[PDB]
Amino acid sequence: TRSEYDRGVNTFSPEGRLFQVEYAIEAIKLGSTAIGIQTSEGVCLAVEKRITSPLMEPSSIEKIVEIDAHIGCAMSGLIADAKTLIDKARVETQNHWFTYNETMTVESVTQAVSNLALQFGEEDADPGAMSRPFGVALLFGGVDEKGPQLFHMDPSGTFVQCDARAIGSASEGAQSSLQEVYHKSMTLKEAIKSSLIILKQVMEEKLNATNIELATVQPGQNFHMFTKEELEEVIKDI
Amino acid sequence: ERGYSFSLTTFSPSGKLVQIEYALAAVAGGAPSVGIKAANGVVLATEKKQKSILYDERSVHKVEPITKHIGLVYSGMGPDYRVLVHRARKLAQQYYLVYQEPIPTAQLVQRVASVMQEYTQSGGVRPFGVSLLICGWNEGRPYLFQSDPSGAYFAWKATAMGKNYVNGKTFLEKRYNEDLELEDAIHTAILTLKESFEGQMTEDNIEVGICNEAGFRRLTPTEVKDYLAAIA
Amino acid sequence: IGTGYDLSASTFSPDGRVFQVEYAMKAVENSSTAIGIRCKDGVVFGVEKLVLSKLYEEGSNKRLFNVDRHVGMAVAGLLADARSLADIAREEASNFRSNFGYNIPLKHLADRVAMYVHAYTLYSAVRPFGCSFMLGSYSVNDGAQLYMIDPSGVSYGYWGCAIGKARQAAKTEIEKLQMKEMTCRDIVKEVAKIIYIVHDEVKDKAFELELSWVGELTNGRHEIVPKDIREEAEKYAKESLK
Amino acid sequence: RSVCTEAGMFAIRARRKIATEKDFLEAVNKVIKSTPRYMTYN
Amino acid sequence: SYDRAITVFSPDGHLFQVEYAQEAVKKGSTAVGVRGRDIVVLGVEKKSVAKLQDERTVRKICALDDNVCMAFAGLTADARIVINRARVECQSHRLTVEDPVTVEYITRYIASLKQRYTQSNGRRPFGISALIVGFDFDGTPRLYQTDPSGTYHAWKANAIGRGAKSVREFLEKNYTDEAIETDDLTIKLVIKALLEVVQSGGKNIELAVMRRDQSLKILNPEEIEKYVAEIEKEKEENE
Amino acid sequence: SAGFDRHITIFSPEGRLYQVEYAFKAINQGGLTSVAVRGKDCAVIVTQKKVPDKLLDSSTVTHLFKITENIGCVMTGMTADSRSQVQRARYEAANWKYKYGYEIPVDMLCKRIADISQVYTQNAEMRPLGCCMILIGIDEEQGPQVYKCDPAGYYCGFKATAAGVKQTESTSFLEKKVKKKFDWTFEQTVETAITCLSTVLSIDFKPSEIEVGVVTVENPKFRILTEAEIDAHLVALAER
Amino acid sequence: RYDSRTTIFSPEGRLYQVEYAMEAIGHAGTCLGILANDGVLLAAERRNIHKLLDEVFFSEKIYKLNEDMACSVAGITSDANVLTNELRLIAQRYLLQYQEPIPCEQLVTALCDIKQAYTQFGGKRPFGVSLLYIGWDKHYGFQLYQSDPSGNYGGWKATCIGNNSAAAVSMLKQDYKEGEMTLKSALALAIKVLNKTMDVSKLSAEKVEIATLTRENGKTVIRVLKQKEVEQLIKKHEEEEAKAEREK
Amino acid sequence: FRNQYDNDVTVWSPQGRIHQIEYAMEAVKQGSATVGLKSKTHAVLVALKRAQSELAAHQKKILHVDNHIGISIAGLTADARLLCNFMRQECLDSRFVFDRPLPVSRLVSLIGSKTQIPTQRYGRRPYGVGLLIAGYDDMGPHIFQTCPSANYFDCRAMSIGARSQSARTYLERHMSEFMECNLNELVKHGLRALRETLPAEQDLTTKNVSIGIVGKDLEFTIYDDDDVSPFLEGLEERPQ
Amino acid sequence: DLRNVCTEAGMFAIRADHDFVVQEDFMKAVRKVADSKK
Amino acid sequence: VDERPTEQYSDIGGLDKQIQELVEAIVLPMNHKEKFENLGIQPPKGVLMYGPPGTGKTLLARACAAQTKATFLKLAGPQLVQMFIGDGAKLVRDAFALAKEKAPSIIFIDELDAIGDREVQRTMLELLNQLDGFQPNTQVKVIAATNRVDILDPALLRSGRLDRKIEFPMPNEEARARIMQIHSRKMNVSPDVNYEELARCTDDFNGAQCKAVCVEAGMIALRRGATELTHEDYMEGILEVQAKKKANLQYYA
Ligand SMILES: Nc1ncnc2c1ncn2[C@@H]1O[C@H](COP(=O)(O)OP(=O)(O)O)[C@@H](O)[C@H]1O
Repeated sequence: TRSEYDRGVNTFSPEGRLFQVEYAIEAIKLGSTAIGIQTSEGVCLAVEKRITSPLMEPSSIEKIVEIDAHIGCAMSGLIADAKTLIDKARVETQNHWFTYNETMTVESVTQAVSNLALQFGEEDADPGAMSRPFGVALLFGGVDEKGPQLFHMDPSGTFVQCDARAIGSASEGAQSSLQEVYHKSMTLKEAIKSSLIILKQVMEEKLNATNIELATVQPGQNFHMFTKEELEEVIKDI
Repeated sequence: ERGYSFSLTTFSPSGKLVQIEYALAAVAGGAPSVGIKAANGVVLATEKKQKSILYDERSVHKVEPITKHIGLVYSGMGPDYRVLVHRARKLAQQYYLVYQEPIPTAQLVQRVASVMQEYTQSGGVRPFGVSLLICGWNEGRPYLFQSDPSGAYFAWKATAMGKNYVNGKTFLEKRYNEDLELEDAIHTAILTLKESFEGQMTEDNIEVGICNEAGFRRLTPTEVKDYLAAIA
Repeated sequence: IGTGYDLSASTFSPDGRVFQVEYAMKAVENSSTAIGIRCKDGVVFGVEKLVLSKLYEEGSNKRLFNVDRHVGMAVAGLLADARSLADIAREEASNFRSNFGYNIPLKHLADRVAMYVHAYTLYSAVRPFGCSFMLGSYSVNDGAQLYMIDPSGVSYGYWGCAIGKARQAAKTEIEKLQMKEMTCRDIVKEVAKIIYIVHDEVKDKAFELELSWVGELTNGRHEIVPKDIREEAEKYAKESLK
Repeated sequence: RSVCTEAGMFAIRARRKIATEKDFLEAVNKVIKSTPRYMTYN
Repeated sequence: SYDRAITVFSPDGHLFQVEYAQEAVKKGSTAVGVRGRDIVVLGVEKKSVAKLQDERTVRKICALDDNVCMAFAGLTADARIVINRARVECQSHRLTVEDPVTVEYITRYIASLKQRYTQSNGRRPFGISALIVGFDFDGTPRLYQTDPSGTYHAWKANAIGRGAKSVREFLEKNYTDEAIETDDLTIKLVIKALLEVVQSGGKNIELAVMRRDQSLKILNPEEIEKYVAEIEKEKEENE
Repeated sequence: SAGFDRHITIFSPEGRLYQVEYAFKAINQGGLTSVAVRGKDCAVIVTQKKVPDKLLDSSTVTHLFKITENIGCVMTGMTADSRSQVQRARYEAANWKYKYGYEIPVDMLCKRIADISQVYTQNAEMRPLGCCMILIGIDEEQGPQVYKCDPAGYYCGFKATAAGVKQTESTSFLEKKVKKKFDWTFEQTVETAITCLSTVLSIDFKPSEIEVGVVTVENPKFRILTEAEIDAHLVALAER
Repeated sequence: RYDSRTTIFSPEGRLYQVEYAMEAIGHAGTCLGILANDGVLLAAERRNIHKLLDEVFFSEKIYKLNEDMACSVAGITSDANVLTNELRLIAQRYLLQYQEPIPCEQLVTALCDIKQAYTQFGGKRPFGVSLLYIGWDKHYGFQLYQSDPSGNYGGWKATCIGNNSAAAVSMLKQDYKEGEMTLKSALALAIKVLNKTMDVSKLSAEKVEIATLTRENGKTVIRVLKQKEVEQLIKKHEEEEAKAEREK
Repeated sequence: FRNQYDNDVTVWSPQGRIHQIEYAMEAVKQGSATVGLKSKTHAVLVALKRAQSELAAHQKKILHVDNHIGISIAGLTADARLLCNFMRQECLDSRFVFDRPLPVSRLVSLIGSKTQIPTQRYGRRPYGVGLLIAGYDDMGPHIFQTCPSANYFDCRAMSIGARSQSARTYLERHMSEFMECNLNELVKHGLRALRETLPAEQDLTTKNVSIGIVGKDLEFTIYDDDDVSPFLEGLEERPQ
Repeated sequence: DLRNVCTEAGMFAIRADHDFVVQEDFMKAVRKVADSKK
Repeated sequence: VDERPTEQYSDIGGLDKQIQELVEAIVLPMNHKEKFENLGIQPPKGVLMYGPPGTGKTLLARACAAQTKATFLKLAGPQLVQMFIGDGAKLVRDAFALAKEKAPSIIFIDELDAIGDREVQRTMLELLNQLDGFQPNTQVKVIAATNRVDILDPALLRSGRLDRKIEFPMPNEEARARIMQIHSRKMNVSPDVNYEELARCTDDFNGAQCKAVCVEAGMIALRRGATELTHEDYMEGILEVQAKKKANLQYYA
């Protein structure tokens, strides 16, 4: 009888598992696949658009968003929950830039975002906050003093440094592929080719301009989201 | 229908709140009380019968004055009636303080009905299990009102709630006349108590209070005994 | 069995009893045994502390707190509940000192802490403190008192009492002991031997004995039994238990 | 196995001797599941 | 179970209360909005008043500000509340920054308000869907759709309410670049989309049009018959 | 029919609050019994004492307390609830003394504590303090008063009252005594109370199992009957 | 099921507590209002006059809110009183803030916003009260609005709410000549509606509660029909009915 | 269901247990293993890093809260991180107001007081995190194990997490030496315990282990794959 | 409970192997029965 | 019936006091019923035990049935709560009735049972008024094992019905060792193993858990490649037991 421990986040199972947090974890599997890879030359983020209607404006679907010029984001989960998470991430980045007048590292960014998360079971929610776990998984990538850096954020608030992490409806298959196709000194161009290969292999529909949003961050340039023509150039090779 | 008889903030699919009706049922199980509006004044009566004559009847009173001209009587719980008395006294004194004028009984009934209904707003607090009878005299006119646990308030020429309220109401509608006099009003109220009193009302077994142009006064036991002897 | 009425501490039973308090009673009864005895010029305390693993340091989970400089603290039940109760009692004693300017009488401190633990009994959003604790003190102008306060919130004065799984056994074994005459010296040995007999070796073994006292022998100050007195008490326990 | 059978039937429906991936997609859309997941999740 | 709790995830990771609130929009009335090169239009299906209801206060299309309009579907009272809050926020934003509110900002505010109304117990989600239309002060045609879940999306021509799927397919099959070349072509498109579901024509149809910053006038009941007459003339022209 | 006995704030059909009666039974759950009797100018309260073992300090197991210097109190039921109730009563009495500048009458003190209990029984945020209360005292122009308060918030004046497990039988015996219409001098009030307890328990108690408190007009201070005086009273009764 | 606190959504999307608040109005007394060319009126049924009600009152169902405002109530008495007090409060607040009598639309929207807030959130039972606001303004002359426990409202020229409200409104719409009714014709129509909708062969003036709002000489006057006036009106209608039946 | 007594920490089982507290206790058995040892003048924290996948970095289990006191977490990440922030704030407050390090005993006492509140009152879920606490103060090193039941133990060593019983038995067996070790010997015993809880097919690699050491003159420093290389260079081979 | 007291006294009689009962036997029997009652 | 239960008290271990009580409560009065009627009192018509699940309550019942060669009936406790209204004087009476002709007999109640909610009331009314209507010579006895002491009916826990009460405690440490030993005498286990260490590693383990320990230890002794003569297998078995599945659960630090 798991049902009594199902209701509510403040209930411990006989196995000690947080079942509602587990359900928030599984709610990621309803989001479109997002793939991020860590390379010495930078980090690339590739996502699946899952366009409902050809009439929809593609720019509205924000799988990849800019937290700061030096950092990038990729998302998989509830759009609303993410939007709040992204706004908090940007606000905290600007708070760091105000107080310390420096570009805050992506590890500290994911630390602060996780601080906003994992707060569902807290009494500080009296003014108003989330009484349920956030149901969106975050893929943070960027460049900092430690070179390029990629971090994946767990809806429970856990973050880990991942050389190549895939989140979304197809986390298992894309992660299994990245397990054997990833290599440490892999160049940024071949990394982006590998990411697009995995996305093509795992996508439900065929690969085109409107099925993927691509982002890249390298130590030289700032956050760059691949425009249409750049997408065509990178997708003709594959 | 059972799942909707447990909360005060959920509507039954067919009708309305059931906890209000259950509080009204608690009211109906209380000590019988009657109130009669005469031409010149108003009288209200209730029975103080309780076992164990050890009980000091003078200690508590079921008929209390709100101000110099307003009196009230309940039929139901005692402690809820006491709380209602305190609240009504507070409202009357607040009205007096702001307007520097004795509070008209109609406004008092509206305010006390609002007070009782404010306990029916939300769950976790129960409605008062007490129905009030408000007697008053102002503007050359005697007033008689009944306040409900639901917050509904209405006027009454002559009514009787509590235990055996239906027979009391039938007797009153068979006896009450608009041209009644105060003394005959008290006689009718005492007889209405008597017909279901079960135990030969004494001077202290019943408690009555009268209100007229000379304000509201709870009758002393001597006058109650005199009226009982006159009725016999 | 009281099903349907024991889910909260603000709901009575058809018999008219709050079952949450009785379950806290049972929790205390399923815990270690601690005893205390009030001598002519002070009180002494004894605890059967079970070392659950040899890995724990000696003195781990100190069960004999000191609420005030002159007030003892012997507890049984849940160690976390006991620590919270000791902390709130310390806060109460500090507030009494700050407001009234003198040491809190043991009867008044017991009354206040019992009031608090009762206040944690009659709500529904909180749970009764599942631990029974002892209170002991010695004042030159007041005397020596001993108080046992259980999760029920009751605070009775005991000549010398015990709490734990060996409640009744320690009651019988302490009854034959005559109590009112001697001082701490001729009562620490008795406390040690009573604790050593009530403890069962075949099941629930590996326990260590710790004692504390307050009195004029330590200038009305609660403190642990000194090492020399502790070891001579242990030797008396060994020779008496044969 | 029912999904594979339905993919075969879908291929038969278009009178094609070879079943395509689209036929398997439609078969799994029919058997499995016997806007809500596309407008709030993404 | 997992359905009667707003902030409880189902085992398959669904907030079923939010989805039920979303589905409550489908029980409303059809409302389609199309944006063109210089015009944005709001076509809704107007319920036929029986004999006594005043159409003046059955407002389905309401203007949040001089540069934004919106049509809702799903719950009149919740709609009224969100409309009042949206205009209050538009005025407050113009107070804070002195420039007129862009369609994106007001849409984001509405979505955030509905979201914050669907993140705690004791707060029923706003069971309406909104079609935000208008022009930014730079003069760009933007249309937005807000979901009861608290999310928003950019649509070139979307439909909400009952039968919104059929109107969606109609727009998919009929939204072309040349179909919005002139204002009359956009009007023809939106009227055809409406008649796809409300086939009677004439009445049961309300249109509001927005050209470049003119303080939109809803098409009064004197040219809607004229516009549907032109639609029928074209309809017999091509067939 | 049933199932409405779970929440204090829930009205059952036929308008019956079960939880209040459940608290009333929790009063008897204490296992003790007390009686109070009032004379022309005296008021005596006496309660039974049960001591499981000599291990307890008999001086701290008292069941009757002192609210103010001239108002006494005795209670039965859950003893922790009783101590909380006397603490609240002392608070209320001193606060009344502060606010109005004169000693709290017994009737008003009982009224206010019953109002507190009613507020507890009206909202579902409390357990309604399942312990009975009996107060005694002297008021000018009225004489002695004996007042009883219950968890329901009901308070009344009593010429003679009781509480505990033997409520009904003690009340019947007190009825039999009161219907004889006798003056009830101080010694005879104490005698009648002790006889009530003895007959209702059929124990013929030793003098060490009872505590007595009396208030008289000549001694308005609530005096707790010490061991010597209770010994005198009850041994004289035994011989008388 | 999904019949718990009002802040719940049925899978089909229905707000069942709000629906029950809707259907609860059918238990209330029947009240109707009709819009005439040069006046408006509110006709209400006194469902509870047993033998001994003092009738110390101006109107139970009809409640005056402002020198230009009047409305009839239909629902639980407590929610009725609370809503009427809030109506007076908001009307006087608007008068204080703007130094102008509050428009009917604005006041009705304020009350309906309050009612929606009572079903939008908080775990509070919605006001089971339906209202019929009567008033005049410079903006739209004479207006009639019918409220709703759900927090909705509508502008009507003829509307009946209470028991047998469906049949009453059906026959009313069958027998309403818009734009060509004076106060007298509206009164006769209201009397006929109350006759056909109440469970009495010959309804008495006591069971009928009628208040008329009319703007004349710069100011709007709200008056309830006196006992003699309402008796004359009902007797005129019964002789009209007698003439109709003898002619047939 | 007879297990309706495990839904919140505010209900007792009829056997006198808080089943939800026990579930919180067992929750930390789901975390990875971690052991700690202490010498005369040095306390060590060695934890078994776990990775979600071999393609991502290992989860950090040793957290630095102050120069003299450091902790190791084993349980839910959220509660462990919240407790870490609370300890950091408490230590900073101590350094600000008293200019002295918080004694480890006082810090663990405050930890227990803080995590007892969820145990007692409805609302916050009990902190389901087992913590190994190691620091320095006047009376030398200490290692403290904070159980999720708001109970803590002063221990010479302890192992919390998955398959911790084997490590506990290893420490019981080698008890007689821990006190008299230097840095290398105690680190070696800790690594052997972590190898004991590790299964046969796995071994303590540089990425799999993390070391935290505090001492009299050496501040609490966390060691990683390159930093644990010298500590593993002297390691003996697994006794397989 | 009283018949239980008697039967338990009879049972106590054969724990110490008597063919009869004693007064202390009745005391300990009623003690055990009272504890079972609690 | 399972008439041959094949026990000799060498199967039950760590319950010496318990089996002594069982013997003195059932079979000692059975053979000295004469000394009972000399006292003028009736023999105990039914024993009772209680304890955590898997502590050997059924094994001791089977052992008593073996040493007394008495017919065994394994009446279930949770099964009887269902089967509609009728599992009172239709199955319980059926269980008792025809057992009395092949009557060296010991009928056996098992896991506690509930000792809307009216069917269990009827079940226990049938129990009390059928067990109380017992046999004079008491040639058939009842043993009424349960699982907890929380729920007790005084009408059953009184004299006659269920007065003889035996507590089954959790095996402490050496009882754990004894259980391990007993469940490992049929495997060719070398003296190289150390049962005492396994016993001190069996904290919280209760009875049948140790049997599962032995079984799993043998299973992996096969898994190691049929490597007989091993104690490391006992160690790993102590680690896995019921918790053999290893969660691999994320969001745990
Ligand atoms: N002391 C013991 N010695 C040997 N085996 C035991 C012991 N206790 C329990 N067992 C094992 O546990 C099982 C019996 O469990 P038991 O407690 O009788 O069942 P239940 O709890 O379902 O009534 C048997 O397989 C038996 O071998």
